[PDB]
Amino acid sequence: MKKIFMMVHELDVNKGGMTSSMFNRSKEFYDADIPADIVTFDYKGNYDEIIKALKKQGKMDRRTKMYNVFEYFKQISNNKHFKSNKLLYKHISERLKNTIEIEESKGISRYFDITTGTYIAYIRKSKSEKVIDFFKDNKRIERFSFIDNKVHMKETFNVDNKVCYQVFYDEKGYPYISRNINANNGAVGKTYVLVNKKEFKNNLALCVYYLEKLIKDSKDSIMICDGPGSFPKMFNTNHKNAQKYGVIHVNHHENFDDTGAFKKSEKYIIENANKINGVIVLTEAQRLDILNQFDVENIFTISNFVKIHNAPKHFQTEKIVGHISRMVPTKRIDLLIEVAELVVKKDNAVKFHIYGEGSVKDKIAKMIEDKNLERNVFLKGYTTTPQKCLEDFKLVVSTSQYEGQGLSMIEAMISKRPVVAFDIKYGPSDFIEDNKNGYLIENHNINDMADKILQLVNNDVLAAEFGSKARENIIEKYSTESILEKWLNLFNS
Amino acid sequence: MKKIFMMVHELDVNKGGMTSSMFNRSKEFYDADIPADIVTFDYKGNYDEIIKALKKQGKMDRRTKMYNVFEYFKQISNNKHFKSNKLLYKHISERLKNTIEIEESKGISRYFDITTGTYIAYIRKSKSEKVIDFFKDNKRIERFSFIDNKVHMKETFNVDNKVCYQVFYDEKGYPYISRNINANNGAVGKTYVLVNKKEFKNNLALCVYYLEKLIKDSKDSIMICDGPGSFPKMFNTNHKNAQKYGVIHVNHHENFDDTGAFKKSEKYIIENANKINGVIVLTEAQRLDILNQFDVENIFTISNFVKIHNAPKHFQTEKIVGHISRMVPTKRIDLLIEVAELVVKKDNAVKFHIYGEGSVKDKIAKMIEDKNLERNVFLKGYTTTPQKCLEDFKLVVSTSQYEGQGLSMIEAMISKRPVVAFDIKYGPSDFIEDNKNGYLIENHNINDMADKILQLVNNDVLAAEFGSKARENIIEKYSTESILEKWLNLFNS
Amino acid sequence: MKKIFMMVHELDVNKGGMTSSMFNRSKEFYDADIPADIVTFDYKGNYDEIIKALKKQGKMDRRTKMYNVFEYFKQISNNKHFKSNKLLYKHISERLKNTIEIEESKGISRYFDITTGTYIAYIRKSKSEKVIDFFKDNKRIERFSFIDNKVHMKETFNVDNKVCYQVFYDEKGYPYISRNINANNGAVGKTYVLVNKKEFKNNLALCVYYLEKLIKDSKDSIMICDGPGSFPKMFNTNHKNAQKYGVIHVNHHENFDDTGAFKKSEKYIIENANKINGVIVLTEAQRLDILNQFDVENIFTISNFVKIHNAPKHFQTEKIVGHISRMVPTKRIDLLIEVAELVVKKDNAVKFHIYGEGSVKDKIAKMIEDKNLERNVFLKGYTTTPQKCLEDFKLVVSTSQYEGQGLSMIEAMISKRPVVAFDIKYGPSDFIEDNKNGYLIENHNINDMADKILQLVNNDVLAAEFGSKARENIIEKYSTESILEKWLNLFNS
Ligand SMILES: O=c1ccn([C@@H]2O[C@H](COP(=O)(O)OP(=O)(O)O)[C@@H](O)[C@H]2O)c(=O)[nH]1
Ligand SMILES: O=c1ccn([C@@H]2O[C@H](COP(=O)(O)OP(=O)(O)O)[C@@H](O)[C@H]2O)c(=O)[nH]1
Ligand SMILES: O=c1ccn([C@@H]2O[C@H](COP(=O)(O)OP(=O)(O)O)[C@@H](O)[C@H]2O)c(=O)[nH]1
Repeated sequence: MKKIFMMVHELDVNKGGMTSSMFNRSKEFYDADIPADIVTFDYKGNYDEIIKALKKQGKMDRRTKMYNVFEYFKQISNNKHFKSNKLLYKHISERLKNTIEIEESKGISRYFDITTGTYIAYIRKSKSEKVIDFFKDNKRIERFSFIDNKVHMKETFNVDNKVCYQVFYDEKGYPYISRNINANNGAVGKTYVLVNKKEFKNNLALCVYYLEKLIKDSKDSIMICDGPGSFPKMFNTNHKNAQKYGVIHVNHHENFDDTGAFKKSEKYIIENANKINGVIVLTEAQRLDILNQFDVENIFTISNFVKIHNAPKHFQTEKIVGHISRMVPTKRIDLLIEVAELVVKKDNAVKFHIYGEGSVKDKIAKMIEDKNLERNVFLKGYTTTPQKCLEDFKLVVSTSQYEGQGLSMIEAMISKRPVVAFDIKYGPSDFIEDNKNGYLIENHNINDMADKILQLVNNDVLAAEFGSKARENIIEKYSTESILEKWLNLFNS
Repeated sequence: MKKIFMMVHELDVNKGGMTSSMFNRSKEFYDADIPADIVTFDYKGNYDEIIKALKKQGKMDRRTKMYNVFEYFKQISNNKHFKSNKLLYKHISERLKNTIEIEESKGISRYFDITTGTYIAYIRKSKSEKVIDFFKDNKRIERFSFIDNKVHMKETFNVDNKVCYQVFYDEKGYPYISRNINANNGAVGKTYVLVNKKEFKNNLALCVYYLEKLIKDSKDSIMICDGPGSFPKMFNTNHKNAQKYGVIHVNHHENFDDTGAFKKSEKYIIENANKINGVIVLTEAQRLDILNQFDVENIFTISNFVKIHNAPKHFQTEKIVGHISRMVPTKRIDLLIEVAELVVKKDNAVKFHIYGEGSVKDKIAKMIEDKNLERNVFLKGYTTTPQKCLEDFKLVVSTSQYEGQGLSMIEAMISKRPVVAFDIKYGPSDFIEDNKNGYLIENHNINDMADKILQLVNNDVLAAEFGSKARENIIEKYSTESILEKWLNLFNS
Repeated sequence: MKKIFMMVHELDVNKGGMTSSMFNRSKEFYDADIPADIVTFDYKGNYDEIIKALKKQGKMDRRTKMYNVFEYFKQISNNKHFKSNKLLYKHISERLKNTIEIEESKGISRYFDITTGTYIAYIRKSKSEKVIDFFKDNKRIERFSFIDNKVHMKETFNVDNKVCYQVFYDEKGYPYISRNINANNGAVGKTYVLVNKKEFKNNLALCVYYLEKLIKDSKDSIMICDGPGSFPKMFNTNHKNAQKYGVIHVNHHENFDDTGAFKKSEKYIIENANKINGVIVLTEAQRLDILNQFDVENIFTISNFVKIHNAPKHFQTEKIVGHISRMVPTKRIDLLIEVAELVVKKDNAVKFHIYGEGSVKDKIAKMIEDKNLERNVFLKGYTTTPQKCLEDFKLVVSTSQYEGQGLSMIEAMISKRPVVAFDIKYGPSDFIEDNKNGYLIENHNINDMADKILQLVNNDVLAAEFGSKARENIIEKYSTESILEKWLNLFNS
């Protein structure tokens, strides 16, 4: 009776392909009678609300549990008291005594001392959530954060109005964990679990202790580490019999670097491959590269499980080119904008839909206006229904520079939509068959990409034939049966 | 029934020609049955004391009222309470409890905690005024400022011992206004009028609201803006029928600049000339310059009203050269010192009297010592009786670089004293007739100025003849009747 | 009936030759029926413990008293109260109320608020001593320092966690002195003697007042200033009849300087020589140099009194080279390490013993490892029995660059151990007779020093003959009778 634990720093709604990956892998293992659950190492007051959201959308399976370090201690504390922390509420109440109130917006109000004139507090009410900012010498010193009129967290601020210390309160209002935050970089330093009256060097120390308490040291206990930052938390555990795996979801080479350097985190995972049960990469291509560059052997290729949903009823006849991604520098949407310009200047009709949000969103938006493509290129924002958006596209495009495998492309192919993409490390090459199910463009060759988009976007028969062969190819190469078989081989060694 | 409101940031005793200008214009309009009053936008605890002073000296007419934004709210607050703010005094009292006192000077005493040794407060008593500086962690945190044993203001200090917040107390000790001060530049940010429980973006916001409440939106209501910084406070009012005028009291070109740049504030006043009832300049010369440089028409020349006092009984026979001015860089007293040196080296007898105070005072004082003119050039300090000092001079001199009109020169001419001055923008050219009532020296030609001073300071008949024709010329050109006529034309349009 | 007062900033255990010098001079004067006592100007909680230590070791004579500025005021305060400062202890007690404790090491524990989670205090217990660090907004604000469960000092900290203010408590727990400390340089600013409710500009001001109160203005009262920094404290006293002497214990030229510059402090002592009773130097050599460089006459040569202890029973036959010094840059142990390398490369047998501690200790330790002399050169750490260590050496060496006289060398010679040293300013030249009782090596000539060490360390007869003539020479030149005679001549003038 095996039981899996998938480590990631945090879970959220706007999240990329790594979380999509974990959720699908969780579903697939639960279907194989192995409970795969997620472990997180961050504080979030509204975690319950988030899980409810992720499960409603169908993104997260209902079966999958989410174990969290703070919640484990909040639980310990909840059960230690019976009466409410009335004292803390009186403490906050007392601070706002002889006060006059000045209104700003709706929820927003500032409180001044009736007798002295001193600025006392700032309160921002928002239905469920409320925030109280207390002041000393006209500078903010603390912030009491509430959810459903109950205090959950307290942050202390420095002279630069930056957090330097946090306190977390249980369901009864009692402090269970408090921790120093480095104001400069925002790094979590000394953690103090108040409930068990024990101190920790930092989150790594705390989470190692957590994992050692959460996971049984059985050979039937499996730790999978998806988050690269989370790796040392798994690596440093005293677990002698428990299985330890590390999954590398990205190109291990340092992004935008010609010096032949590697990503710091990934390098550490790769170097220590032999000291654990195995390091997993998505493409056989990346496996070879890693083996040829490093003196390790424990590297295995296991692709992502593919959710083979049913393909749309009809193909999109209208000239619509799609792109569903995290809006980041490596996805090179700037080059997609430059390709779009070449396309529209040869054919006015074609429309480009760019779903997603991120860092580069504003620069690309500004880039659209200057190039005068406001009527041709639209930033449709983050979707929660990618499958639905895919119906509306004639073809999908990828300007992405670096990739681990590229699920967005796989997803498009599954929903009978051909992909036009730059042949990069790693993934496009693996699933795309140039002039059969899609186009594999030479990396950075924006002019040739633009031409092969015009070719496909005007020929409705090709767009239909390519999209069909694309779905066929994914079902073939990425069979859920064969992928699970690869995992199970590792688990039984 | 017209009523005028003259806007200036503040009123004080040491003040220059702009305040002298406003007071005289106030007297002149009151004599024309139009009440002209002054509006100020700054906090001063002792304002009443200052007005009493200005009215005693005869500088300010007894009829003229001074409306002030803070006093308007202090008034509102005064009337809101009946009992004294005994609580605030107990708050200050309590802070100095188990304290020992150490003496420094007379009024000066420091207070230490008897039980702990902590530095508690610094108190400086001075007959009517008292200041209490409170400390936290051996650093000053607040200053309670008192007048006649009653607290009027409280300042909060940062880590750099700079004011970052102010609170103002009424006649009963209750806080009415509190405001954030930018510690770096000393700029007034968020103003909170505690009495009316309303917040304002800053002093501009607060004063716009004030003016809208103070001034009736009648066509018989007139706003004159003398202070260039005060301009936006007048400009931004919702007043649809009230008349809006801007007076430019200085050379609109940027001081000490060869790039052809303009004074920031003046540029804004000038540019928006057409959007208001009119922008007023003192010289017809400046009017032309402004019209030839900017695309506006609403520029009018109205000189200052001249107080034609009676001229002294006798002329000064003794070799005494005078100068009455704000001691600033534009008045170029450094060049006067260099001229004085040329004069004394040709004639030992001549004495130079330099009344006034300001920025450059110390540098000029140091400059006198090094040039060895300690026995010939004397810095007589600020006078409150310029008319009296003028009796003692044979002639008056002006090294001033930039000028709006130059009243000090006009004043000298009225009191039968010829003026030797650099022909500059703007004013000397207008009233001085070279070799008739004075000398108009080529700007910066210190050698020729020195020569024309020696000429006049040795010839007692010329100094007498010039001074006589000078008084005649001012009575002629600057008739109070004609000036008031110009104003009244604008008001009735 | 003469009475002497020897000024030095502080007394401690690890201390160099200046304190050794003062103690011996104290013993010698007490033997001459003149009580010579030490005056100190620093705060130390454990001073009594230190004196007990110095007197047990026999370093300090039992007769010699140590007058201290803080102790004088602590005494004043002790006698002002009868009941204990129970209030202060309640104040500290109250601060640690609703607190939970977290353990770090043994003594080390941190305290958190049970109701709020705020970090309250840090306590480090150590048998007699205890330190309590209080916090505000997760930053340290104060430190209560205790000895035998009684609070003696309180330090206040800034935002940079640096001391900016100190408070000292008497034997009853009452504050007697409080003072501002410049956080940047650690300089003592405004001193407030709380007991006498009087303020002082700084320690200089306070100590001048102290000395004026401690020392009677009699011609039979003598002030000797050994500490160069302490000089102004003696110089600024209103004493009209009391005798004032300044002793210069070092080379007056600025260390590591080719510009011909002088030590700032020493320069001031030397320049003001004529304004006091006399400036004392140790070598007749330095006297001449000072007289030839400065326009003063009041410079006198008086050597240190030499403690002529009995020489060891037998000479060291084994190849052991010794060095007893403060480990500082001027002692140039880096060159001794370079000499040791030359010696060991010619003779493997020889061992080097380097007693003492200081600045350069770590660099020299690192230097030993790299040169591969870990088996030949050993850093034996600070000794409290130099006489005992001297028995174990065949010869002693000096690489010292700058010196006043160099007692460590004299000490070695007294205990029949020849000295191999660089001929420098000042001292080696005076007592060493090259090729008679030791070797005088040309300064920096490491190769020749190494050769003359090998010569002496292999010839057991020479090492014996030199060491014998060395003891003879010190007894001869540095007779306690003649030295005391020089002092007494100054005192009776
Ligand atoms: O508007 C949306 C909605 C969802 N996703 C999902 O995010 C994943 C992105 O996968 P990819 O392989 O491209 O990796 P990543 O963007 O994390 O680098 C896919 O499953 C998308 O469906 C997205 O990026 N944008
Ligand atoms: O010692 C004194 C006393 C009064 N004033 C008055 O300040 C005004 C200065 O006028 P000016 O035209 O020179 O303009 P400003 O100095 O403000 O630039 C005159 O009315 C002076 O009488 C002065 O400057 N110095
Ligand atoms: O391990 C030890 C023990 C004691 N001392 C003593 O410190 C003095 C140093 O004297 P020196 O003349 O060399 O002057 P300084 O080191 O103060 O410059 C001598 O009396 C030593 O016995 C030392 O330096 N090291």
